[PDB]
Amino acid sequence: NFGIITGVLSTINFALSNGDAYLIANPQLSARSGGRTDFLAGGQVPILQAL
Amino acid sequence: LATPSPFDMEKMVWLDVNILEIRKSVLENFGVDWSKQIPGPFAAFGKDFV
Repeated sequence: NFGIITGVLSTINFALSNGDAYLIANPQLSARSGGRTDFLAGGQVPILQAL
Repeated sequence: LATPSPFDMEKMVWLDVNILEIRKSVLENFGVDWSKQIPGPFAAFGKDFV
């Protein structure tokens, strides 16, 4: 018994994508000499952290 | 023989605090979303010589 059975397959691709992103953050603070000021504008998420 | 007062009358301070915030947002999603990956042509061959 001598012979062959074979073939080929293919796939066509024409994908095309673009992306842009802009951001400016302008926070402003006040503090006295020798002091300290902290500022947060955002949120908080819960995290599991145990000994 | 002099003695101090039980406490000293301090000055009282009034604090007025104002917090203001405004948020605005837009969201757009328009157009036609076509397929970008489709099957191509195929070919096969088979024979028995013996």
